[PDB]
Parts: sequence; structure tokens; C-alpha cells
Amino acid sequence: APTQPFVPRKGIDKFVVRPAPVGPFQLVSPGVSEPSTLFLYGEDAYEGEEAWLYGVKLTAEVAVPTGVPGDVLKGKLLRWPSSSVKEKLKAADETYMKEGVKRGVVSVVLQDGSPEQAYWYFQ
Ligand SMILES: [Cl-]
Ligand SMILES: [Cl-]
Repeated sequence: APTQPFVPRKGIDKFVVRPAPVGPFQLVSPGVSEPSTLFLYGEDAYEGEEAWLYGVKLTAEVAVPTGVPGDVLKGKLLRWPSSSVKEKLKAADETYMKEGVKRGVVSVVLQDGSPEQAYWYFQ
């Protein structure tokens, strides 16, 4: 009974991104987070592996965490070279972290349902 596409084993609820005062969270506890990938969306998602972020909407150009299991954002995962993470994240910040845009780390879900830790930018 393998999971359906982009459905995590632990279920959507634990992967729903939930807005909160200091910043968004997910209930799943990945155990050791060492993010080395960037979750892209919108017109900026043109290459990479498809990945979904639950509890998030894109209705304009910067994604919004909402906390509804009916909201989903389907983007693409850009994997950084494992020793280049600082360099890539610094450049990513300049490219995407415009004024009022925030950076975080989220668990995205891949086609086979497996999760992965990724940086992302949101408001
Ligand atoms: Cl926007
Ligand atoms: Cl869709």
C-alpha cells in the first residue's frame, strides 16, 4: 500500500506548514536538519525535482504559509552541491530575500512521499 503521489507516510497533517508568531512550523520532527536544497516556486521553478509544500498558498509572487490542509504549493527542488551550501544560500538570499521576504526551512514532500529539508522564502 505505497502512498499516493506526494503523500508522506506520516500524513499531510504533520507536514502542513502552520503560521505562528515567530515563524511557521510543521508538526513533523525530521530528526537532524541539515538543509542543502532550495524549494523554488512560481515562475522561478523551471528545473529540479517536483516537490509539494502543504499548508502553503501561492496566489501572487511570494508564497504565504496558511495552515490549511486544502492549501498546497507545488514547486521544484534545487539541490546544492553539498560543500557549497553557505555560498549558494548567501547568493539565494540576495536573489530572493527582498524587503519583507523571510527565509525559513521546511519539510517538502517528493513524488514517492519521502520528505526533504529545504530552504524557502515566504512572507
Ligand atoms: Cl507577492
Ligand atoms: Cl494543482
